[PDB]
Amino acid sequence: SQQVDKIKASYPLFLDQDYKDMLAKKRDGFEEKYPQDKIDEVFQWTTTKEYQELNFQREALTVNPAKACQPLGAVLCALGFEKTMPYVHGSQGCVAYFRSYFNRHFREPVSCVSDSMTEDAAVFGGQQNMKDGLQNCKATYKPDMIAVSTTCMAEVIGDDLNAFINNSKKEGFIPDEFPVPFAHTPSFVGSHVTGWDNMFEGIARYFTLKSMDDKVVGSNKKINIVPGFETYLGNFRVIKRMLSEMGVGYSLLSDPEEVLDTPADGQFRMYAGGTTQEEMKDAPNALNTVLLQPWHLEKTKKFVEGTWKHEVPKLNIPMGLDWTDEFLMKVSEISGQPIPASLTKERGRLVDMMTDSHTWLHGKRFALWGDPDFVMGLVKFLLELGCEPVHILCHNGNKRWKKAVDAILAASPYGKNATVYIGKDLWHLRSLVFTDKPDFMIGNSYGKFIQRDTLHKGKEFEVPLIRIGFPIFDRHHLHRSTTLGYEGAMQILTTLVNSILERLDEETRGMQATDYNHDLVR
Amino acid sequence: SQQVDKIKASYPLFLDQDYKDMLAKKRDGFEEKYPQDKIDEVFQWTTTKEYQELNFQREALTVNPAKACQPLGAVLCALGFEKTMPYVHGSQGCVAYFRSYFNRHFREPVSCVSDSMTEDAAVFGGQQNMKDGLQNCKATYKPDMIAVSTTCMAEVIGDDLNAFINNSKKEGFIPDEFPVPFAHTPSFVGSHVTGWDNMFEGIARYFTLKSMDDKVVGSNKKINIVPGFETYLGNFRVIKRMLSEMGVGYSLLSDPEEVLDTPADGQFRMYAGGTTQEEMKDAPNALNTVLLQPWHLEKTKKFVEGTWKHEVPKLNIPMGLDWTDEFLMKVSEISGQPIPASLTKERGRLVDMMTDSHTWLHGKRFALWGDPDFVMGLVKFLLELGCEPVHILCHNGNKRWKKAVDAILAASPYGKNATVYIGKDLWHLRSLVFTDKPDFMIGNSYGKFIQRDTLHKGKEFEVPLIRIGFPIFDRHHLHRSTTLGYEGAMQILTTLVNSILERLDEETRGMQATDYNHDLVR
Amino acid sequence: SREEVESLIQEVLEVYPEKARKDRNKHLAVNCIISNKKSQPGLMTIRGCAYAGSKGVVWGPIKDMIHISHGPVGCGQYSRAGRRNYYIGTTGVNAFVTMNFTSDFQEKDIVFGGDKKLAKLIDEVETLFPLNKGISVQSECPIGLIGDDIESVSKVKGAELSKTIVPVRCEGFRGVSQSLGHHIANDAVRDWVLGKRDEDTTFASTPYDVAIIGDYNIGGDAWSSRILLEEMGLRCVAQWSGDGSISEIELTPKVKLNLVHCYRSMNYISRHMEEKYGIPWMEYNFFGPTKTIESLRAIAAKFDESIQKKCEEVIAKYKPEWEAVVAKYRPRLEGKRVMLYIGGLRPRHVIGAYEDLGMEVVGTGYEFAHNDDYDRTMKEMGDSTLLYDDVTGYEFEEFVKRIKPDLIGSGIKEKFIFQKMGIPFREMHSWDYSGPYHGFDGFAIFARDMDMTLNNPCWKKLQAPWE
Amino acid sequence: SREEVESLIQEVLEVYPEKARKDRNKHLAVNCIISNKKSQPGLMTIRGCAYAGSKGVVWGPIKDMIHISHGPVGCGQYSRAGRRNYYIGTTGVNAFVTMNFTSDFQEKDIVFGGDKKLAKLIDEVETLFPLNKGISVQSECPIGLIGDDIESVSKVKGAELSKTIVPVRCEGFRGVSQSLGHHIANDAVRDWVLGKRDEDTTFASTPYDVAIIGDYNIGGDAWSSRILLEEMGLRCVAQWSGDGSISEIELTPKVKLNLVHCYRSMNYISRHMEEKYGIPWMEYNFFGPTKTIESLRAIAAKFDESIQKKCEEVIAKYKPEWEAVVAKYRPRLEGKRVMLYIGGLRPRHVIGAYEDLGMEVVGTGYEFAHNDDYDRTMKEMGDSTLLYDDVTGYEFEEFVKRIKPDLIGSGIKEKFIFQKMGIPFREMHSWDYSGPYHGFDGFAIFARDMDMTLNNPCWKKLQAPWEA
Ligand code: CFM
Ligand code: CFM
Ligand code: CLF
Ligand code: CLF
Ligand SMILES: [Ca+2]
Ligand SMILES: [Ca+2]
Repeated sequence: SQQVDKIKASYPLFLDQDYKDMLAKKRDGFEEKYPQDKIDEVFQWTTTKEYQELNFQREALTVNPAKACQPLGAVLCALGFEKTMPYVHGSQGCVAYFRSYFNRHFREPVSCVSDSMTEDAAVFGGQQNMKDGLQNCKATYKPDMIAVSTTCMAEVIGDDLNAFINNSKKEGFIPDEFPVPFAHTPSFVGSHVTGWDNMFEGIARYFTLKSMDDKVVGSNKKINIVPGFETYLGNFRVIKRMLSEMGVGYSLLSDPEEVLDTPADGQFRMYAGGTTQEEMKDAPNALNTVLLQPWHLEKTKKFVEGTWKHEVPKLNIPMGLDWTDEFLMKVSEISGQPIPASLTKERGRLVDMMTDSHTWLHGKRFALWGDPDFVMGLVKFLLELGCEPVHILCHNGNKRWKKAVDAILAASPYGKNATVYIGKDLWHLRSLVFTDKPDFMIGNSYGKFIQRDTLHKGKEFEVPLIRIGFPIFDRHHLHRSTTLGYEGAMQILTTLVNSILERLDEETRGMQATDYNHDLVR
Repeated sequence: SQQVDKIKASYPLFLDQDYKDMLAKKRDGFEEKYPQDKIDEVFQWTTTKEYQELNFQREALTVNPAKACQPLGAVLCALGFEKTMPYVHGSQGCVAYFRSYFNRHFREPVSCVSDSMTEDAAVFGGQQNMKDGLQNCKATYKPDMIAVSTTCMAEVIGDDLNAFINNSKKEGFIPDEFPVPFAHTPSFVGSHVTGWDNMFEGIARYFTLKSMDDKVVGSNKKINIVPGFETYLGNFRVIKRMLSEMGVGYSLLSDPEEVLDTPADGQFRMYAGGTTQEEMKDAPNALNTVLLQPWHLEKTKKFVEGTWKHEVPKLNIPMGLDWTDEFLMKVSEISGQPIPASLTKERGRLVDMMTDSHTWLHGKRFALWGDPDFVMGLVKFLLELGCEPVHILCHNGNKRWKKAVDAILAASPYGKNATVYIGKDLWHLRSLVFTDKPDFMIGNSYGKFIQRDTLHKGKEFEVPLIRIGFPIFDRHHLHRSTTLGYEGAMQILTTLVNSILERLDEETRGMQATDYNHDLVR
Repeated sequence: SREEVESLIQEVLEVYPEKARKDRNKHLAVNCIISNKKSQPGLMTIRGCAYAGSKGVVWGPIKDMIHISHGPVGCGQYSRAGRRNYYIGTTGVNAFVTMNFTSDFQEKDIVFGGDKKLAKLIDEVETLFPLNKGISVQSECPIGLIGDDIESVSKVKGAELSKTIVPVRCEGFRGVSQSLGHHIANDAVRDWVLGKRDEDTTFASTPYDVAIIGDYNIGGDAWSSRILLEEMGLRCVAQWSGDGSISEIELTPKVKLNLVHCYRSMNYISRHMEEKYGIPWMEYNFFGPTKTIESLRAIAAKFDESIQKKCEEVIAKYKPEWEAVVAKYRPRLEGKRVMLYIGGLRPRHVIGAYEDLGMEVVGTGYEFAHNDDYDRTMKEMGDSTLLYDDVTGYEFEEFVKRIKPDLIGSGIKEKFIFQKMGIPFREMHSWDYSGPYHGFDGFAIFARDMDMTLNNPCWKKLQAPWE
Repeated sequence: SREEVESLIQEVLEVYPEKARKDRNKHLAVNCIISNKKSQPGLMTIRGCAYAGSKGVVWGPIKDMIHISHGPVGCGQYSRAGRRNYYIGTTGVNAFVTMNFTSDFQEKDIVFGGDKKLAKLIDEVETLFPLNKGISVQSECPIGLIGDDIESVSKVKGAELSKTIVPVRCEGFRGVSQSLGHHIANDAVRDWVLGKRDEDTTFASTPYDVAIIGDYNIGGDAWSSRILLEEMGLRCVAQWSGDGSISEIELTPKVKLNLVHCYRSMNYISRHMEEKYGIPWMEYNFFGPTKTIESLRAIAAKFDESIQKKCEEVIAKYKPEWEAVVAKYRPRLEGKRVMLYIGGLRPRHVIGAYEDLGMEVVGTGYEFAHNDDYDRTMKEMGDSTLLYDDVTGYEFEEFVKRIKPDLIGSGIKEKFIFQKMGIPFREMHSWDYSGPYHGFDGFAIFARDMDMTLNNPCWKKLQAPWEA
């Protein structure tokens, strides 16, 4: 029943006695449910070190992964160029999923097309799909460029994207000069980040390779910045802000921050901002190219060095105090621009926040996950804060990365309790936060189910989630935040000290019980 | 007992058995405590409508006030001028307290002196104190200006600030031309915001009342901005940001944002930034003066209008969508500057966030408090978000203000269940959240004691506090936030939606009980 | 209306290359339409794949079984907890619905086949999740293309472990949308689960046993349906898929009537239980008071005198409640016009709920419906309202710009487009994280939600005071 | 040593005008010093007022009474929940420490007096807070200046309601610091509370009844002290102020010995209890292992052979624990130098605790100490170290620039100055929201806190690498 002035949604409606009875009748009468005591027994068993031993021996089963597939990244790369349509050659189900996954994180339109390969194409190839697909998209959606990617179907049947695009130009489906860069992005090799790298390499090769004979490294006097898979608007924005502050000429190659944040003013804008084709053509003429997230940009590095002849600096992701410092000094070096007074002040205001908050941050234990570059920067910054990154998980990380992070850990007293896990997933991490309980997890929204599991063992075992990463679906607008630069470090510090203090206030809110320590001032 | 590897601070140390025992004995023997059942009975009585009616009949006792005294405001006003030392003429206890209160909110040094009037000065006046005080302060701390306010001892014994400063100049303790503005600031009249108003009108008068003959209203083609008592660094910052990107020439009069945020770089800077004496002297030449917090800048309005002959625009505090629009357009009008495309976009990005988050914000009930301009702007934005400002308390609000706000409420279906309370305090508000339970309180850190009380009555009666206001002592670095403009609106909207969703996730984190609605996507 | 809608359709189609123009022309009609054909490449269809229809919608809701997204990591990651098919359970112990189990195919599995890997992970699932009551392997695109035989592995391992292991070949390249996935999934239930209790005389049936077919419990929708039928004396032996257990499915052959809400996704299995067990099925609608009342009436008429009277009691009980709902909200929603675009049922099924609030549906369409769904739709819409099958992004945007509906109801990929154009949008798949919308209790939440969004203050503020 | 420090003192003093220079020279010494005199105007004293000493420190901790900050709104507001004097209770019904009760004077109360308003609010306190055990009215600056008589209001209304109402004349203009507030507060206890049980024979005293005088339970400090005393066999009948109840204070007339932790605030009422009741009092220290050991033994010595065995039991019973703490933390803190500046006890009382972790206190001083406290300090401080009474802002900054200490221990108005200078700072009044620091359990926390801050990674980061 409903009372029309206090209508109840599913929670708390189904807590009403009649619903509670009906659901009890349903299980007892028809579900043949395992008895609660057996359930409790198995739940306690899944928190043990024994379950953990067995869990970590898995070879074939993956449960709750912390990565997605290559074309998801390829679409995000494509979206950063001026008026281009991401196009994924293969089965359409994939595009409906890529679009929805980013729609949920940015709360924005995400435009992308498929060329709907069906059963028949699986036997005869998808050539006609490319032909009609390109023509239809160019006519209906009017992009200045189409960036072609691939689904696993089109990968397994081995469709030569290059031949098909050339044959579509040959047959007059799209004009010969229309930009159609491509990349093969197989979901069974690496992850979403690899798709971003493959796609960017594809686009850079397309505007540059057969034009190198007139490019003079340095004549436009700019530095190129390649962001990598990036899902925080504040990160694209802070890198541009810092370089403009230094008077440094730059080219942010693949910049989606306008299309991922259009105004609600009475009209929908399908395309907005982005890197222009002219910037991509001129990008050899830059002094150098900096890769903001180098561990998933290896193919782009090989291409920028090998063909553009740029000596890509050995820079880590500009996350935390030290690595934002190194970034700024290398930019200074390359451009001959001095690091301005404003950035020196900003650096010191971050250092000031560190001195003010260090007592609550000291020795706090964290479990965390995400993409390789994001994770290593968060590890670095946690060590700088005097915290312990005890469980560092990166499902899609590789052996050399793992070595680089264990090195960073070995260089600090605060790394002594930490272990790096590559190829492991969130059900693996679930074990680790029960058997070697940290204080908090820093992760994406899938972490909420691990927090729910720890709370079921009991309040003293609950490990709270701090949502930093991708995807964040159960909170609004956190995609606007920053994790890079001194700005991003200020935001992360504030979020960590205040998660600690909120949790401390929840534990000391017991009247006459724990509220002796429920301090007004902290 | 302590484990050297796992040391327990107060919480959880005193939960250990031997301490639990030890405190039990201490109570029962010596404390002669009322029995727990009586305690519980009285507690349920304080949650009732019966108790509320008696509580609201208080004429003489104030319990948990939501205002501070005049000189605190004058000190904050004074710290906004270039190399100025705040000086409170009267007893030193007050200065120790003013400095500590701001130290705790800003986590920064707060420099202010006293001339240390004692019992002796109560019978003979504080002239010698002012003489030696000014001289000593000027030589020791080397300010370019000393801005004088008063404590209640000096007010009650009636020391003539003007004569005392004039006799210090006459008697040679300070140079005849050393800047010493003053303002009398009685703690028994109004509140801290009144203290800021008085101090600002004093410094304004000091620099302009004589020089009026060469002043041409409009000749320097700038607009003056008077901020009022402001404790969010982001607010000073966003006003400057918006006016600069609009190309509007302006003069922020009393600007503390550098002294309240110096870098930790090895040096302590006593003074930093601030409005120059030159700006205060040139200020009559501005086109007009905009008062950002009009309801506590009455004396300043009368002086800016009556002596500088500026037609002060009737603008409300720029909080919420409509009042930031009205602000930018009035500024456009006076400056002849168009509102740039970047600010139009930002408005639209805020409206976009409103459309994405409206289903969670709709009809959410809030109890709220703070200073008059802050509270009406928060009310206005809550109504624009489709939320209901059910309990609006402003201890230092006045009858004309309560009318203005009731008129804002009257113009919205969302204002229908809201009541404004002036002259009421937080123990009054404690009853209102018991008898007419809202979903959240938006308030400063004193609200944590109300949340602990509602929680004690039961989990389903707990009203969570959302920290927005002054002072915030139990969280770190929230003084860096913004509440004004589109930027401030974006931050408040994100804090509200997300506090709603964090509350929903803790309520649906019950395994097989409530977690049917513990959705990944919200 | 009339030829304005007709000229609008040819106006929009003018942008297409001729092949696309000729095809799309057959998929747009004025209330005559061809459906369940392939999508034209590159036109931004809103459709999903057969995996979405099998794993995402039919098997995924089954509470106590583990479902393996077999193939690469993408498919099962993007579908993880995306549909709100609610359930009561201890997740990770006896219930597993929000978890993502996958075989995470890497290149060696593509080159040499994942059947060996499938057998290994079935053992791993058995050590680590001992309270699971069955497994289903949902094939992603590579599995068929690669030539794996998940059936052999399912029989062998099922045999060995005495475990119900269902092979489902729902690879995304099959069919033209998630519709064929429903059919593959129904046939996999048929072949591997539904027959298991055929010799079991042991279930004490009563004359009033019924099963809810095709309600996936979005936001609790099946629970607010179940309670009404139960109050009307019927016993629901099974709930198909939403909060469903495998035993409920194996017990569904013993009921007296199959009540079909979602015709499109489950008419296949209903036709089969009719042929094999003699069980009759009937369609019903539980969106809004009018439809819920005539459905309770029609279901009651299928039984004896007592049930007809309990039906009349139930109707009389909720009368004050749904009438207070319409009294508060219909004066707020009266005469407002709605355009809908959803999947295969709700585009026709929610019209009655909107009319109970005085609103009219001026356009509706389906992603993957077939012609028997449109025959059913025409009965519900007004003359001259717009009908669009597998609408392109472009067409929908253009139709909306012309018709200027006061509210649009569709999915997550459409939401933010129309909200930037200033049109009130409500998600009619996930209920915009609100709901249930089924039954009498669901009508109150539906009414509240349509109101809060269509009448929200934010929609007056989309244009700046200076332009 | 000597010449270096004397040169420092004279150099610093040369910024002053002569009157101020002559006075400040008298308050700076190398170990000769004067204390408890007025602060020179305009020089940014760190001191507070007599109200802070009475409401903030002595009365405010007493949990079951309501303490009225009588006068304008400022004072009570800035002191609400600022001091972490911990208590067990249901706040707002039976306990009231974190609340701010005030008569909020407006102009009509200054011009006509607030005595009728005090009477009306005592009635209201009685309506809305029935389970309160007494009321104290802490006068702020205006009450005495305007000629009010809060004593008549207290005994009239107190008589009228059978409730203890204590009038306290701790107006901020009285004295030169928080110090006189302690004394005014000690006399207010003596005159309106301490004599109430004088005709009562109902309390069964034992040869081992004791009371802790002057432990305000900052962060639980009294609780970590008490436990050790009762594990030694003694019975603590009262805790003065920290988690204090009025009945505990009324029962203090029956104890055998008064254990004075804070001499400066409590000595006044102790000397009185000795004169009027023969109860002896002794001073002790419960900061660091050495001092707590020395203290438990001194207290036990004054009882007999059983308690002396139990004292030696307790000492063995914690020797594992504190020895583990020094083993862990002393190598990390060895030879690091601390400069301190706190109120009137802690500047000398924590020296040994620092030394137990091998640190040297190279400077210490007090806000409001008197010469007898400095007598006590010179025994604890090293030869040639720096002493400063009522240091000015300027002086403390300049002393730190030249002494270059490795850690500074002082208050909240000093904290952020020295952190910007790159020097580790710990708050030695609020314990930087950590603690207890008393007893052996307190020693553990103290040791962890000094190390986490002195050895924090952030101190290596104050200089930007491009400005190296
Ligand atoms: S889009 Fe139902 S035929 Fe199917 S997931 Fe939605 S309109 Fe589906 S009613 Fe259902 S619960 Fe659905 S809402 Fe038939 S199940 S493939 Mo997207
Ligand atoms: S500054 Fe104690 S004489 Fe008094 S509040 Fe601190 S050094 Fe006081 S030990 Fe104590 S609890 Fe104190 S820390 Fe005597 S009580 S007026 Mo500021
Ligand atoms: S149509 Fe459907 S969702 Fe597409 S893949 Fe095929 S079954 Fe699956 Fe999968 S992993 Fe990624 S999302 Fe694709 S490219 Fe392969
Ligand atoms: S020395 Fe001490 S703190 Fe000062 S006033 Fe006097 S008792 Fe009090 Fe009070 S209200 Fe404000 S803070 Fe003062 S100006 Fe009056
Ligand atoms: Ca959006
Ligand atoms: Ca600071």
